[PDB]
Amino acid sequence: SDEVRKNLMDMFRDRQAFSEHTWKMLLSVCRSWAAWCKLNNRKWFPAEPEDVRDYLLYLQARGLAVKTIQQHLGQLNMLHRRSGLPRPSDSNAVSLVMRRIRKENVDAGERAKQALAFERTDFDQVRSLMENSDRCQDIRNLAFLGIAYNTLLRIAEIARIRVKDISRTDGGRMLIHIGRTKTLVSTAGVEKALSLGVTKLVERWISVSGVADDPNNYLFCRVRKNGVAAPSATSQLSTRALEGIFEATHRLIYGAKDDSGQRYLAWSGHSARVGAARDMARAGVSIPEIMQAGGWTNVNIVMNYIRNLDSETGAMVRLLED
Amino acid sequence: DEVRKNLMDMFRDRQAFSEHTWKMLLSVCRSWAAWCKLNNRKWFPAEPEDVRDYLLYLQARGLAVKTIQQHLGQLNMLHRRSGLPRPSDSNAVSLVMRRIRKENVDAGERAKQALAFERTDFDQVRSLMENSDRCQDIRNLAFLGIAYNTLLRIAEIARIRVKDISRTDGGRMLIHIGRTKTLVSTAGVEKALSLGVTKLVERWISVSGVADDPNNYLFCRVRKNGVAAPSATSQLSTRALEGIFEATHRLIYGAKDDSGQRYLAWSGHSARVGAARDMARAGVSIPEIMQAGGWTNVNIVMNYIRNLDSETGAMVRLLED
Amino acid sequence: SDEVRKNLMDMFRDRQAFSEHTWKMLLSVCRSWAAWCKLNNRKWFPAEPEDVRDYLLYLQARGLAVKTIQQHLGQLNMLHRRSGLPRPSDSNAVSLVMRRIRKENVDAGERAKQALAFERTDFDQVRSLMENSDRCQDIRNLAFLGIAYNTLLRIAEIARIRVKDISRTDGGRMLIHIGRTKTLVSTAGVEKALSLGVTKLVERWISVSGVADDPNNYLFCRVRKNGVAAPSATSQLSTRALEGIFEATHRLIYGAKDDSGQRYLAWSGHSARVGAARDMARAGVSIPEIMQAGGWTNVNIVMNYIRNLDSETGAMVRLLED
Amino acid sequence: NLPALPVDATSDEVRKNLMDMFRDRQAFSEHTWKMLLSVCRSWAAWCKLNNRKWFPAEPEDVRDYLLYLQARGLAVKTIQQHLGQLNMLHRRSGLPRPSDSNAVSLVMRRIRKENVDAGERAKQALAFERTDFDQVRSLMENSDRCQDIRNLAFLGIAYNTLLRIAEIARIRVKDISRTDGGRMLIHIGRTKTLVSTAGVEKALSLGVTKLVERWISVSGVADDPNNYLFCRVRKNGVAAPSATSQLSTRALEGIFEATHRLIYGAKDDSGQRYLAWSGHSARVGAARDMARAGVSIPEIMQAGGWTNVNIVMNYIRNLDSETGAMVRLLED
DNA sequence: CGATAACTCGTATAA
DNA sequence: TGTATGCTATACGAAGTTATC
DNA sequence: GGATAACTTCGTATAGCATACATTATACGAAGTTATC
DNA sequence: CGATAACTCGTATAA
DNA sequence: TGTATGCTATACGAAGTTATC
DNA sequence: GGATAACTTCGTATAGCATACATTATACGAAGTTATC
Ligand SMILES: [Mg+2]
Ligand SMILES: [Mg+2]
Ligand SMILES: [Mg+2]
Ligand SMILES: [Mg+2]
Ligand SMILES: [Mg+2]
Ligand SMILES: [Mg+2]
Ligand SMILES: [Mg+2]
Repeated sequence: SDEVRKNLMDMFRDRQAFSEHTWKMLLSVCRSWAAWCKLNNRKWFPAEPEDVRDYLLYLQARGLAVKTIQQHLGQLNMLHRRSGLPRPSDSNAVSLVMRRIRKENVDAGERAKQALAFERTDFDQVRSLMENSDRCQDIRNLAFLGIAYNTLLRIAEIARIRVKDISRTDGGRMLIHIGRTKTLVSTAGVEKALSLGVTKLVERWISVSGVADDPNNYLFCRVRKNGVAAPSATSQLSTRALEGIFEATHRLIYGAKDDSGQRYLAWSGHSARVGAARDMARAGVSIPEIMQAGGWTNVNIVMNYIRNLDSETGAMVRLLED
Repeated sequence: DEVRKNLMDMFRDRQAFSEHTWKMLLSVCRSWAAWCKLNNRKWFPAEPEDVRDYLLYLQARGLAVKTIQQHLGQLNMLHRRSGLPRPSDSNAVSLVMRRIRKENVDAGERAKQALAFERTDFDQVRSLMENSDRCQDIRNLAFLGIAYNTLLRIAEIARIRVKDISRTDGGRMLIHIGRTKTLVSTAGVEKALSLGVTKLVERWISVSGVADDPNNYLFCRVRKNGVAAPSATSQLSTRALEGIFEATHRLIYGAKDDSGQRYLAWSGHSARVGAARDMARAGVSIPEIMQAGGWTNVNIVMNYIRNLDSETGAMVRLLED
Repeated sequence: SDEVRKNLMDMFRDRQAFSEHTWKMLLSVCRSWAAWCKLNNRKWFPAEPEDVRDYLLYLQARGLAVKTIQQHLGQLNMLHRRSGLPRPSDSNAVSLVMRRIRKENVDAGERAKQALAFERTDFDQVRSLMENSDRCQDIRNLAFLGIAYNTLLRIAEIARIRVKDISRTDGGRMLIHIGRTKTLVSTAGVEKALSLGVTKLVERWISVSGVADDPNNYLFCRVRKNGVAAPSATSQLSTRALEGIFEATHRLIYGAKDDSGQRYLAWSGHSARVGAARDMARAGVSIPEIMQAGGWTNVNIVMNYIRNLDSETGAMVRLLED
Repeated sequence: NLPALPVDATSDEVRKNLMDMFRDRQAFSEHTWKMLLSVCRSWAAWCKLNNRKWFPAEPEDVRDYLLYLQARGLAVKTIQQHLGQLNMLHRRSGLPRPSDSNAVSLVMRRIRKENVDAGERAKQALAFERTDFDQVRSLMENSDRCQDIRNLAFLGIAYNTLLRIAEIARIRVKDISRTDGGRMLIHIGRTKTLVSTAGVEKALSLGVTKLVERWISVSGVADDPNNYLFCRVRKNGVAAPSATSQLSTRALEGIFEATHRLIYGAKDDSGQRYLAWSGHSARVGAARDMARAGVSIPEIMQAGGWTNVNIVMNYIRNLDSETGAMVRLLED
């Protein structure tokens, strides 16, 4: 069609309207839908309802996670709607098998995993264990954790903090100003305040590294084997790295992780996030207050992030034991 | 013509719904059809004008609002899954439905909920049944101890099975809740019996000896003698477990009226409702509660504790200062 | 047209799918529109932009309130859309004129009046002054006024309260149950609980009048010259009545409604709502707690119910004088 | 008024509609027409300079144009303003609007993102809090210059009532009444909305009254009740009452600028906005003072006329009373 | 009986 | 009274006015 | 005549909000209507 | 001059 | 990462069952 | 033999609760890169 090739053409020219992470996944599900589609002798676009339904099932057979099967059907979907042609999920065949796959796989004993938690308990420990270090590497990481725990920001949002983004409350606490996050991109921003405790842990790392040199510097940066922080203002620390700072401080206190190859065996990016999220509910904070700390818009999600207490647990058990 | 194809695919993957949905899908299609041949109307495809006369009918028969909607609901799905117009996209249907809802709620119809099986009740049922011996009066006190200690649905309480059970060095059981019923389980992946409730559950495990095979289901049938008949193929039915509540409630307040009101005696939910209500009384924050049960909206939990003294209101607090 | 005679029919057919006063007012408008339409030689249906406009213009001349003209324009649009036609407020002309008529009025001086407040301080007065009487109607009127300011319910709702609707908390506080209000209609409904002191003034009138001999008995009912009750289950006390009860009680203390033809010169239906709303505001109750105490689902209405403290006022004044 | 809805360009009924919108012009705010005209004017010149057709607008061009503004360095709220007016021009004349088409829509979304990442961020008024009133008051309360007396009256009334500046330049004497307590009370007719969410009267404190009464008896504005409360004052320190001409908003914004220039000195040399008090400084200030002294968000919002928490919060966001919950936990 | 306390209708305006 | 982005103010540098130094 | 305090007007850049939609309630003086007195 | 500390990319899966 | 509404699950009188009493 | 106790299985009437839609982000092992030891 003329129109379909213009709609598509329109999109690529403004591809940056979408998240780079969206492109990465569109191209991956695309080349993966193309491969199969070829080694089966089928047309890959516009996608025929029946052929996709098949594909989805091959993905079930491959033993892939539900949510991965989704994302695939999902990117095939955007690719179309954006082209202005009806989507695969617009046919009963795709629409249903998808639910089936979501049903079958659920009972086979499959649910969604979620990051190991990094709670206050753990903060106090790691803090007191590296509180007294004098090394740049440590001084930093003990500041990256306090922020992550206190502000509940995602790791990417943190890699982005620039020094000119920090200001102070009158009483002393710090204030980071966050602009773009996973679900809000505006000029009004939002101010996430650290505490007095963490404020000092950032402060120590600020001087000990020297980044307050150019306000346009990113607050966090590399520290090479020689122990010297190498500030910058064009390249930020990869998320892969902050992810690393987690794994490490757990391969510190508890060393070597399993040979299971299972996911979330040690701390990762979301840990502090789900961590504080727990400690709050447990401390009895209101629903709205938890929503602000997290940056969530509805009970629906806050509610998700809770899997809660276990050992003796809490709630009922604490109630039964008079 | 084409619809017949949609219909076959609609079936090819019948797996896409709960066995429990199909039941009502047929149960209603059955009823709709019955009404059609008796008044002279084609039951499929449905024509608004007709559906409307049918809906206004279920009102007369006295069926409650929330039901008329399940009828209408089901009808819709039947047409949508077939390239066809639902009946609710028609101007006449949606028009009467509003008529009916306002007419019924106005005529004084009301929605009810389970009778609450609070702690006060678990304590009074623990006594007279505590020092029993009968291989049943044991299984019953253990099932109840669980229903209140986990706000697990009666259906999940069936599927539980030995393997699933394990222990915490605290000395309290901890039922692994494998095979949830939602991809993202807002309820845990591990419920944990208290201290007493554990002990009470152990008793029934030895006596019944479901223990042997781990695939066996924790609870089971118990014949007129007083002996457990373990098994790992058939689970102790939903109906069964409901009755267990029905009994205990008959054993303390006699039997039901002559009337037909529902919730005249504890049923499956009784457990949760009580649990909820009590945590409220204590001081547990709504999120903790919402989580302990496994809830996601919040109205439903407020629905339960709406009549406590704490959740009275702000004007009250203002008048009593 | 042919269809339009159907749509209009279906409509009149299940006319019970709309409120009483919706239809009441719909006709009343077509009866003003049809009028002006005859005497001016203009078709009345389908209404032509210009015509509607000339009319909306007329009403502004006849001195009507913005809010009123808006009702006329509104009813006119329901009839057209509900019958399958484009709305007259769909034409660049009707809408711009409607927007103009407001702007001009507001910019002149017009503003929207609101019920005279019946604060917590008006309760206490009306109480020690009727608290001791033994009359059959002074006992009623004081419960109503109690349930009114205490529950915030709208009079039409109050009228509908049947005895089988009341239940009790263990603390012993009546707890009325409403199911149909201006904003929502369902089987779930909400449960307004009364204070202790006020649940008492009800436990009274229930007895003294004994409307409690048949459940399906409206908690509130007429009194007669002789001071005798008069229960029912097929006749609710008139809303027009409850509006009276307020005036009366206002007379009782402030004399006679001065003659100025103006509205809100003495207590009326909403006087309890605006009242309570304002007291809570002052007292310092939160937004989500006020919203709930009045059946509102959004900050922008609670806010709409306030035109706070006069004279020495509050806030800024209190703030500067301290 | 408009650019030049063409002899052959404005084709058909876009002429009908357009005529209509102009017939009922009083339907939009004066300040709205000002922008609409200003945007067409501005789009029109880029179209001449760049050789494009100015109306109806073609997407591919509106897009090239929005990417231009971005480059000129304009802000995102400014670019949406341009797109917005252009949209009305079209919709209010019958044609299908820009950003009703894939290209404009997408570009716009892209412009927004890019800009935020370059860390562009909104500024708000510099607060005129209560400790500023006090400092500014302990200084000009000893002056007898008639100007000063006027200004101090204004600053007082401004902080005390949280009224917009345009709203103040309309308060006319006949509007000032008295309270049994001896403190003025300003009725505020000619409000801003059918439903005046802020009130129908504002009461001045006892002290802010002493401050306004001394301007009233030195200017002589009482001579004619219809007179505006505030007015000019010339080279010679002499008042000049009127009932037809109100003081401009520009001038009130000037009283704020100068009152800041007085205490803190000449203004910094960059071109940044909000480097000295402006018309919103008091509303913003008062908002913070109320928060700091424990006042319910409803009570605050009504004091200002706000109706959307999202705003009065953007003022008191960096207060300590709002540091959040995770800070309360971490802090034993 | 007729005079009265105590209570359906249309238009205007707020929720 | 609840659900849908689009109108409507202020910011401020600079140029144009008008009565007093 | 000029120079100049103190404005008013302008025009473009940006912050701050406010209403259309689609019903559903109340306000209130006037008739109309029961059972008491 | 290696050896080593400390940091792109493709698929899978959560938010 | 959020939610109106479209699927899921319990309620329960009553009929079949299958081992004990 | 005949009468339960204790259950399964039904069908319809009602409560309860959670998803499709459209992006945007994190998990993590392997491979690559650059100062420094
Ligand atoms: Mg999907
Ligand atoms: Mg302007
Ligand atoms: Mg200051
Ligand atoms: Mg000045
Ligand atoms: Mg300053
Ligand atoms: Mg000058
Ligand atoms: Mg994949």
